[PDB]
Amino acid sequence: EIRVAEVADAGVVAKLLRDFNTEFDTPVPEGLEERFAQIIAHDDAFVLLAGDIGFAYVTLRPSPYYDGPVAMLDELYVAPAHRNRGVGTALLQRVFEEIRKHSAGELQINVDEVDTDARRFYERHGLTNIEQGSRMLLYIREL
Amino acid sequence: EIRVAEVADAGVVAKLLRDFNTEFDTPVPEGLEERFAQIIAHDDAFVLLAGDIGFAYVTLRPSPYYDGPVAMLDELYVAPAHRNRGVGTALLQRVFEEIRKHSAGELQINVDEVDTDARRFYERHGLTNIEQGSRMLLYIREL
Repeated sequence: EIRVAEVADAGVVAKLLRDFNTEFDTPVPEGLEERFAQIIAHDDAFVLLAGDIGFAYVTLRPSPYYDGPVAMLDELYVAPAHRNRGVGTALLQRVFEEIRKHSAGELQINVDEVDTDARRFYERHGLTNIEQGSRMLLYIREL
Repeated sequence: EIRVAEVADAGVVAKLLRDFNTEFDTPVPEGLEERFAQIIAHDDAFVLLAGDIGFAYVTLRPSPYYDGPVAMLDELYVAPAHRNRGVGTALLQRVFEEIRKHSAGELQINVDEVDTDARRFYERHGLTNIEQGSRMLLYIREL
């Protein structure tokens, strides 16, 4: 079942993030558990856990467009063996429920263009890459 | 010169965001000044002002990958008469300087695909849309 992670869940959340990066051949940094523990306790953010087979990491940040925050689904992951079983749907449905408690004006997610499975999942559940008749692109600089 | 906005600057910031949305036929919510006043008062966001003809709005949110926050350039705007004069470059350089004071691990910007001029501006100043050989997309749902 889906539940809101507590500080003591930081080890499981960090373990899942490590599998996410390992699956996609991405090096992971040290101290994931200690940082998740501090984030879950203090920051304007939360983690949802689907047992220990999936998680969603959501951050909340201010916007002049709404009284509430803008939510960002920074990480959404379901373990490969438990995919295509409604877990991702349940996690995302709970994300919308939780951010609605904060009166979040909008949910945002960054997605790779080549991840067609994830894009179709998000489009099937009400998210769009289109604003004002244009695709939206994410630009970054790692520092 | 370019300065960090204070709460007393919320009026000029809200006026510039209004002009930004007005120029691009984007709806403007009520209460921009009062929301900017509250947002500027707090520590997870800031506004850089280039006199009264340009601004940058940056939010900071936690990440498990860095001790510092992930920075997001949510708005970057220069008044039409003052464009192409290096004001945007100076604002973006100040953005990098300010977020470095927060030990920000990454800067993120959402850019419309059609805005080829802004895309070239960001690309000339160290921002990339490519990750592991794939373009990066933003998906949203307004709520």
